[PDB]
Amino acid sequence: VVGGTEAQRNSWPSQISLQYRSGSSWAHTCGGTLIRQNWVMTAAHCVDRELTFRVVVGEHNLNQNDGTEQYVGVQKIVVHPYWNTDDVAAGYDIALLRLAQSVTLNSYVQLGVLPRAGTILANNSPCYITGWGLTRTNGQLAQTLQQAYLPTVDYAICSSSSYWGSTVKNSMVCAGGDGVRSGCQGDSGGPLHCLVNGQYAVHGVTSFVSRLGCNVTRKPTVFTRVSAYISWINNVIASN
Ligand SMILES: [Ca+2]
Ligand SMILES: [Cl-]
Repeated sequence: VVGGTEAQRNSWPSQISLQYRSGSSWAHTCGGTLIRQNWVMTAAHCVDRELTFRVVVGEHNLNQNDGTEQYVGVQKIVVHPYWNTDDVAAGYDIALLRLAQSVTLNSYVQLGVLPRAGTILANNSPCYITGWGLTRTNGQLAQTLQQAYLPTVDYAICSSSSYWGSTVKNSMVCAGGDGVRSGCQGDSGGPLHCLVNGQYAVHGVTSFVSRLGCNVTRKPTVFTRVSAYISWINNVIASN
């Protein structure tokens, strides 16, 4: 997250860190949202590589013992069947991970609430992106979870020529684009949390930013629209 602030330890308890085995260590690569005690929602592009993955729930600082972490291996991966790694603009950037164990819930570990199917936020709806992604374009990952306030940009504006044009689809949510704050590499797969009727719900799965930079004016961060996949998610969990 570029232009973010440090999140309070218990603000976003559904946020997880998706990590891969690297030598004799683990490295964060993407975020995710805990949606069942044994299921995580992330971006399909985060699991394109055939690596060993684990999820960390109750994580706050990637480099220090928080005293709240639960480490769980990824036992099964179900990527959306229409995802194509060489066509992120087509959408479908979503995947579900079944965990080897069911995590224990507490104030640092809770399920993410999803929006009702088909819900579309009005332009300029207030949301926060959270993640440990780069804090500057071509920078480094954050040590502590960051949050940035990114208002939505509706489809009509987002798909206009000066914004994302034909790249953005109605199956995506755009947010931000002020040139100061945004998601960045390493935030992919994580949540876009938006307050609706007094409750936050996870409306987006971070998918992509501009090749010209994370924080670029009129290139809002683009997320997979969770509300376009409610039936898909329910169907995967029920058959797995
Ligand atoms: Ca930690
Ligand atoms: Cl949360």
